[PDB]
Amino acid sequence: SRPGDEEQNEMIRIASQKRVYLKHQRVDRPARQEAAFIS
Amino acid sequence: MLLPYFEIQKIPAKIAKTANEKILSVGVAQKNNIQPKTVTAQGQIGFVQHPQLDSSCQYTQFYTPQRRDIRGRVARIYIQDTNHMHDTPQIPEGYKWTLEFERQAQYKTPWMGWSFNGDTFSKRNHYFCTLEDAISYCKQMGFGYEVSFPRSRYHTRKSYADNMLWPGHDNAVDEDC
Amino acid sequence: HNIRYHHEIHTSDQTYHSSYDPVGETTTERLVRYGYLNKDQVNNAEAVAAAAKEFQ
Amino acid sequence: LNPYSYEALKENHWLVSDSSKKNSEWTHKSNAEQLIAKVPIIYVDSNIVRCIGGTEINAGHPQVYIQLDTRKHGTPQTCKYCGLRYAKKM
Amino acid sequence: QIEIFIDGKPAKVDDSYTIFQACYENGVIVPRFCYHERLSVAGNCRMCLVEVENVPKPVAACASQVVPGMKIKTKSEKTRIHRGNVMEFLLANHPLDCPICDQGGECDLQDISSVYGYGISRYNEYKRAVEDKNYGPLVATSMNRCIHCTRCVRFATQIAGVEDLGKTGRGKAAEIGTYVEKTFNTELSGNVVDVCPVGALTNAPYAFTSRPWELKSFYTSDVFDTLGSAIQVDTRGPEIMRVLPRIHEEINEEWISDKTRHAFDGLKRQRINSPMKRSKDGNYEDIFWEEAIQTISKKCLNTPSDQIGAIIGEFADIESITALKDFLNRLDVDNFEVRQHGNLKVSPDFRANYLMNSKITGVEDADVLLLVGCNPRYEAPVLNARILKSTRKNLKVFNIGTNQDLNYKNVHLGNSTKVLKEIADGTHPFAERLKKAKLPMIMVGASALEREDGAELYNTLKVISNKTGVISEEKSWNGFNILHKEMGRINALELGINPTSVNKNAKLVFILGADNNLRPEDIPADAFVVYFGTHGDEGAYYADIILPTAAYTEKNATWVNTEGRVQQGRLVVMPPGDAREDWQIIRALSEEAGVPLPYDSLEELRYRVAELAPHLLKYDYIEPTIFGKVALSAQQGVKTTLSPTPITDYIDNFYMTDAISRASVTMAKCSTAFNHEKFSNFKNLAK
Amino acid sequence: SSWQKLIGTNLRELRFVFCQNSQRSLGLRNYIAKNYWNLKNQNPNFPLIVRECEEADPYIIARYQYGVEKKAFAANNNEAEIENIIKTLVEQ
Amino acid sequence: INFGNYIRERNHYRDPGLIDHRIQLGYELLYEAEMHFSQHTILMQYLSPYNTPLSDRGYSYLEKVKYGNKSKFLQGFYKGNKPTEF
Amino acid sequence: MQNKYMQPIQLFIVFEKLNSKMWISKKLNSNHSIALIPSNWFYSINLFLKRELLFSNITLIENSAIDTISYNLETNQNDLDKTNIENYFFKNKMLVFYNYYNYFLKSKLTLFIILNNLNKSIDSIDRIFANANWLERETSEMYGINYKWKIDTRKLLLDYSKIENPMLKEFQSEGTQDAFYNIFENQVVVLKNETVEL
Ligand code: SF4
Ligand code: SF4
Ligand code: FES
Ligand SMILES: [Zn+2]
Repeated sequence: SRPGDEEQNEMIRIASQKRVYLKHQRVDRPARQEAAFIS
Repeated sequence: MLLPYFEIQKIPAKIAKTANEKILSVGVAQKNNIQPKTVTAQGQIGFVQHPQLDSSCQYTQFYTPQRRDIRGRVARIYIQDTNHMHDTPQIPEGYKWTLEFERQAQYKTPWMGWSFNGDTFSKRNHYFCTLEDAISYCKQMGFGYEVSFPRSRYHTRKSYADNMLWPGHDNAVDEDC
Repeated sequence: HNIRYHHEIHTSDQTYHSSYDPVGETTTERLVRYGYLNKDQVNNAEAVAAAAKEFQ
Repeated sequence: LNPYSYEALKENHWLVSDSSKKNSEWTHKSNAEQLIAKVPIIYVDSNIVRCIGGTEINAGHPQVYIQLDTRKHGTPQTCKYCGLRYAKKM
Repeated sequence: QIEIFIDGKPAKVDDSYTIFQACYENGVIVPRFCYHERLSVAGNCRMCLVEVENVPKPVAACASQVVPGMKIKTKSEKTRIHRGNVMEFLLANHPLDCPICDQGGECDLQDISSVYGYGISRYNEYKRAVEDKNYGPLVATSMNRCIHCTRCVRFATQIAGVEDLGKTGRGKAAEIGTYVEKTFNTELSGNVVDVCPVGALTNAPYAFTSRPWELKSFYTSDVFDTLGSAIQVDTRGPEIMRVLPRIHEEINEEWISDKTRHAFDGLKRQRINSPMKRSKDGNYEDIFWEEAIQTISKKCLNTPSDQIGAIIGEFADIESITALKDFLNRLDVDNFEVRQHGNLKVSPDFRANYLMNSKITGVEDADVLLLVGCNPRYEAPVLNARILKSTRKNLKVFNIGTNQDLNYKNVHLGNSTKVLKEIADGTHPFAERLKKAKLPMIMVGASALEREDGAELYNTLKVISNKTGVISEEKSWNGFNILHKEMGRINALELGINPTSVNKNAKLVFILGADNNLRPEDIPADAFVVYFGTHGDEGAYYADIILPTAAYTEKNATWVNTEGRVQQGRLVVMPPGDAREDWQIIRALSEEAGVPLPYDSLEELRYRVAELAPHLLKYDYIEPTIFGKVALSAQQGVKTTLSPTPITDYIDNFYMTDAISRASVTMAKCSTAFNHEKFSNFKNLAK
Repeated sequence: SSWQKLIGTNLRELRFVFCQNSQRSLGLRNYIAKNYWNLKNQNPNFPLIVRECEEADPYIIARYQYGVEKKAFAANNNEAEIENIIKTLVEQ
Repeated sequence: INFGNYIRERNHYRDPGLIDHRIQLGYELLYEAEMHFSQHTILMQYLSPYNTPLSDRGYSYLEKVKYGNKSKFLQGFYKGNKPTEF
Repeated sequence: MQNKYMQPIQLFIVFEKLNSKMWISKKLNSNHSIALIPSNWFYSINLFLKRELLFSNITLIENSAIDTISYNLETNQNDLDKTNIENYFFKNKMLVFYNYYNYFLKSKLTLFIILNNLNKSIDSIDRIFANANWLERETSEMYGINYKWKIDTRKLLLDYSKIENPMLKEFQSEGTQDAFYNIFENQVVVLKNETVEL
């Protein structure tokens, strides 16, 4: 074996995975931002 | 891919070196304080970051004897979705991040009224799958960046039954006139 | 007047992929690397058998 | 009539008109407007007319169909490829 | 939460979803023509038909709810056959108009046919022909292309609030549109074009000029109204070609007003392209930058401090105002107004003093809205549409001031200021109406605050809010809102400039692009005027020196929304001719005047801004404030005497409210076509 | 007390920048929340600008004639020391 | 000295492989220069001064006299960054 | 399919420390096999290929590189699985591919190498295959690839007295300089270019 094998295996493992996209993601309307008041 | 390294996500603080920035040291400190520490695709507050012309900007090929204007520019990083004219394009948009450079000179040469660019750079846009990729490219090539984050349409409840609703009892009196 | 089959239904776009483990990798290395065993429980029959059944 | 008046604009697809039609040899670099204005209106018996701009397919423009049953009887209509104008006969 | 199957892959959705919603969320694209994400569900077209097992007939994805355990096969041959049949029927009567159709290159019919249709036709008969209608100078009609998708009817009814569109007739001969010859006059009218998938309705100013593939797009924000509408600018070379809306869901939703969409063509004419100087007889001569800056520097060095004044324009950005404020402070000047009347009587001490504390979305959160001298139909049409949507969901609207033809129902409490005095002093039923409301909301137009008793009106409003419960810590609610009319005023307030500090007699006036509310009596006859500007409609006629500047689309600047949101306006094209940036001009002048400013680029200027106010460095964001009750506390012994004068609005002509819109051709056409028809002295009692 | 009754003819503006919730800006926040109207009533025309940001450091910026500014760091300063800092700032 | 200024402008490099690549390119360009492969008016771009006129011709000091004590920003403001006819 | 095919599996039999990832596609010829190879074994693998029986009768057909830093699927984004070779084009700075033909086995072999270092360094094989000299020179000058242990590193197709990598995605097709004749010098010079745009 050679010193650089581990990095090659890691980059092999990273490449194949599920790839979702930012769009097609559900975003709901946020609730009303209640106002805070100092004393 | 759109949704997926710490150093790329880290935003360095500004160090004042120019006399003008030494005068406005309080403002530099305040900007360092208020700006986000790290940048991720889940952020909501956009921000502008200056170019980092340190040893990290050594990988640019755009510093030539005839060109001293490309390095140090500030790009814009944002997602450009399909416009409001059509819903189902054959090539869809919004699946990638766009890095864009503002125009530097545009005119019309008079012999035939022909459109001319005074800057051959910034003619086309650059496309990346992830925001981290665009920021890493900017850090490699000595570019600043204006990062803005996408806005998406909310989810809503849809049904055909909503078209046919009972108006209610005829005795419902509206006291609000 | 027949238009339903103007476009091809079957096309030559098939792709086939093969993935193999390293040839020189032993059984114990494969069991350890795949998260079915740890380096401490090596050289123990019960651990090896449990890892083999879990892998299978 | 003033070409910038409300009526003139309304009856000209909200464009500033040119009765002389001689502005187009400079703005559009040709005298095609005059030549097409020299062609009179064609009166058709039916309610719909088909224009192809020629005697045969591929010699002219794609087949288009123009309605002659208008809200105001006998209002001429213009082909959008060729400038020919048609109206229902009486 | 139920499990369904889409092309064999299991997925989890909610039981309230439609098949189309589940497919889209799971990344599956279904063709459609009539479904829209904001309108009601219609099922007239059938392009979204999909195939489901144990269901013999194809099911419309958009108009059908999901069933637990069902399987949707969008890649089967049956779905392909369904889509091909529907596309064939859709294209049977479509005209051969793509070369002359403005929808070419972005038509959903074209793309859907190319991707999902059979690809060839067999219909060999006469198609139907439809005569075109006239809707006005903004919308062009080619009704042979309509597919009867009802999108325009649903948009007009449910979004615009107007009831002029419909479907008359039966069968194949039915027609979409108005029955009689009537224009489609309304704000947000052009939006209907974006809704129509075919070239049936097109942008009339944007007629035949461009094609989709030869345009470059930029994202920016609008300044024509104090709502910072998110917009997309499409250009070809050095010419800006069109403006489209974007998606924000906190501003303008999906829609823009007609002024935002079309008044951009006022940047192509009446432009100031070089520095100029005016002689005594009134002759204007083009000069160099050096000569103009040297003349103004000599004037600055010779003029006493108490004789120097400024006017802040409508389109003034944060950087420009920061530069001018720093320079005049260096010159020992603290007055930024010379106009006698029309000044806003609001203190810039706190951000909650002059802002929309409930944000744009607050109209959805409140149950009682009270407008005071506000006309949302003209000042913020998209906010008006939002309020209409909320009133369809139990929102009550009351109005003090001029009665307006809002497309919903509002109760007229009165016309003059005596109603406000009655409410503040009690013994008025609206006080109890506010008290019983869960989240009362008051929106005072900025215009009513330039009255000579604007401070008294402000104090009365604060008293009303504190007494009724518009501001309350128990509900964590701040319902006090101000709807501004100028972006420059908002930016000046954010930086901290007092609008009531007026120089009574100024001998040297810097007019930073102000043309509205400018009269010859405001400026002394023996003064020296330097006007910074892009257009030559007003102000440029008062000026001894004219310095050409950059428009909002010609510079990288920061704009504050009327609700407090900080936004980036981005450079789209450089300013024409010899124009320069505002802050660059002011910095050059400061250097030539012996008091240079400590910044040479935009970064250092933003460092100075961060010294002034850090929150202006957070973009697309609103900084919360915790001083609402302190700022809006009803102080003791403050004057609350109101003149017995009716409260009015400030807009007469919607299409022309500033220099850029006044220098527009399509705005003039819209005025000519719509002002006589839209003018009425009586309320439309139908709505 | 007499220092706040009249603002000196050299002072032109008192700007306060701090944080909404950080413990660093606790003293300045409370001081502004208690003594703003006391200063505003005695000087109805003098500007008193208050701006806050999420992580801003507490500053009391005093502006004088001819654009001279003097910014003082006011972190971890209680009521008395904030009082003294402002008094010294309005004294020069 | 001019080529040393070039190298000094390339001082911030810290990747040895990139530096080896640059050294290869430098040797190649030097060999091209010494064998008449390149043109003198083309290869002089690496030997030209950065802020000094060339010695074979006269120079203009007009912008030095007019913009004497003015900063760089003012000099770049008086001289535009785009044509003014359009 | 309808022909005799066998994988080149002996290559990974001899090199026991390497993972094996191979593809066959109907978009290629029926005798074309694509494999993924790590960068730190490329020289040894080529040494084995050049001399081993049933591989020795081989020739190098093509060499080039792919700039995958800007690779994005434009259509059918939901039709990608973990076995697609294009799945290895993401997050990877550079890709290099070599194509050989074997006469004994009558086969096409493509080898892919992922370069993830910023300096883009990889060993050269022009000392094994005489083809690789000009091919690797052109690839190095076009894409900025740093080849180590190369016979000749000089530029092949680019102009004199210029340093640039025009085939990177960041590069605009019009370049940064233009060539003009200069009357004041009686010879050709290079200047910053202003170009027409359609
Ligand atoms: S609406 Fe226009 S571009 Fe679209 S298919 Fe129909 S005619 Fe062609
Ligand atoms: S004119 Fe267009 S948008 Fe309107 S219903 Fe017809 S096809 Fe739909
Ligand atoms: S999109 Fe579903 S029926 Fe029209
Ligand atoms: Zn015709």
